[PDB]
Amino acid sequence: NQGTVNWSVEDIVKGINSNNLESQLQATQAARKLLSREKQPPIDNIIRAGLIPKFVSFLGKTDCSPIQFESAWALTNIASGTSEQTKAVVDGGAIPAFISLLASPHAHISEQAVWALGNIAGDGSAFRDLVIKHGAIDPLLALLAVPDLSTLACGYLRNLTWTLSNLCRNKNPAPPLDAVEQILPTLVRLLHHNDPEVLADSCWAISYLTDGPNERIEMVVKKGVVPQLVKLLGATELPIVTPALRAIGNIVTGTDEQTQKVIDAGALAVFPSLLTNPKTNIQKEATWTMSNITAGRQDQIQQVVNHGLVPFLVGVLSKADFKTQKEAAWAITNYTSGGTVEQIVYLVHCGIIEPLMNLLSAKDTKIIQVILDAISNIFQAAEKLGETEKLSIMIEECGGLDKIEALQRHENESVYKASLNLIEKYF
Amino acid sequence: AAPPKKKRKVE
Amino acid sequence: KKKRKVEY
Repeated sequence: NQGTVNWSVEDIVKGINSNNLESQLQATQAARKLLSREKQPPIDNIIRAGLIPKFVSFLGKTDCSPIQFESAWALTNIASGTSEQTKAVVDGGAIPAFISLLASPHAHISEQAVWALGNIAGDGSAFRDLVIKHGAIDPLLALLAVPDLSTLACGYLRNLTWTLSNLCRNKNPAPPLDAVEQILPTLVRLLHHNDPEVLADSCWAISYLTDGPNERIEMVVKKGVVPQLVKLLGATELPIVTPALRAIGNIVTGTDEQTQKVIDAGALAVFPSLLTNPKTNIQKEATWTMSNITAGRQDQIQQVVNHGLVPFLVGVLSKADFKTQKEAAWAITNYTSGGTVEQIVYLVHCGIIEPLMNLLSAKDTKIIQVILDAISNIFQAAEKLGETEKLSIMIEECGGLDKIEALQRHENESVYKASLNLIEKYF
Repeated sequence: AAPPKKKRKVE
Repeated sequence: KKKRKVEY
């Protein structure tokens, strides 16, 4: 269709304003081609010319499916812009029109509507909730209502999955509770599909849903997806592991019962790998996830011990991206505040002291508080054993004292005060 | 990083 | 507070 290549906006207005349906189609296609060029589509020039209302209008032309598709694609690309550009589409009444197109007999047109609705809901809470109020969920879910997902076109299924994930996205406020319940069963089904992109996006959706109040985590865990998530956690593809780890990590921020679900699922066996993972970010979120587990019950802190994960924490505390090291500090402080004397002793035997002292030289008052704090916990445990002195030496040996004393003259009241106490109570 | 919030249909 | 949600 070489005729509709690189038209001027004024020519496009000319064709759309003509009273010829075919002319309108050619002009709409040309607009779509401008909006689809590899670099900088003239989204604002198109909006300024007042073309949105026309395009939205062509969405309803059941008798001319070709113009439905062209305007649907044009509107989609406009909607992929800034909030203001996305708003211009919503303002034109595109939401209900796109929902009606979801039932189109033409797969490519229905898919376009799915894409567009995905861009609209992806702008944030307000438009997401507006899409939901217009009743987009039923039609969307109905498109996946087939015996076997594998008979659906791959590109088509990735699109639906992605759009559903956006309906599950954002937090202030979180998606409507009944909307999440409606979507979850399908999300669970997509989580078992064989396509890597479907899996990744499904995990992201589950990660958005588990990112909030423990009641939200509950409705997700209630579906029994933790085992599948743990499995996806051991996936070869980084794009699947990242979202899986996020979901698992969010779940352990909940109650001890919910945390126990991932432990029972066998998640801890994967961490030796995650804690030494080549990507700093997988390594950081893994340590963060570990920190919320050591913040659990002692029987849970023991499972962390039994899987031999303390040594991995010592390693991350010893050498890692600083952010990860900071998450390691927390994991340790949590372990020491809730652990038994035996578990805290074990932590020391694994060699946690030296790497913990070296991190006292970090320019970050918060981590410094967290560390010093952990030290206090450990001494406290050594006191109940009359071995407070053996601990002091050890801290001296590696140069911990020569740093706790220096912090004693820090400018943060939390720090120096915490320092003083230690020195004047243990050194 | 997480999936794009929006996507432009290229070409 | 020991459990710190996406407060990482």
